[PDB]
Amino acid sequence: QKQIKHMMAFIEQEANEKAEEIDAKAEEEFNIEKGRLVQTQRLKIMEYY
Amino acid sequence: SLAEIVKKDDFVLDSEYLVTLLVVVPKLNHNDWIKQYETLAEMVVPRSSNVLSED
Amino acid sequence: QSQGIQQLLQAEKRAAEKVSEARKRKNRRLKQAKEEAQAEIEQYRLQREKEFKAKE
Repeated sequence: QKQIKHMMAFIEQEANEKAEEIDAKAEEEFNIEKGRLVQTQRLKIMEYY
Repeated sequence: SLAEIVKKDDFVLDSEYLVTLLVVVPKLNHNDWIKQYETLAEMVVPRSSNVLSED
Repeated sequence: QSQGIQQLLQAEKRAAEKVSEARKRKNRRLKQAKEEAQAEIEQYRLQREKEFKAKE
């Protein structure tokens, strides 16, 4: 019967959206990570010179 | 107690999005519950009943 | 069992796999952030090195 296709597609679409959230949240963390790293290292380089 | 009636193999278990559940129905209303099985709530698994005891 | 249950269990397997791909993409790309930072910080190091050599 047809409804099993919808029931799969529903949980599959939740998985699509959850994966896409984790893929967004990954890039958001990498922009914070570079912000922590590059400025601290630049400041250490400046304090050395 | 259901401990002599049911076993793990009788249920959908260990899942994120499906569950098997137990219902007791009057013997006279067996066919009424069969009419309702496909329809009583949304996102029920179609055509997958199983009687495990009768009294 | 009616077989559609097994297809839904496979849709759970694929659902877990999809979010696991995004976790794996995150775990791999975390080191790209460090490799990109390592490229930038060397530019400031070279600039201050050249400026120091100019003062010398």
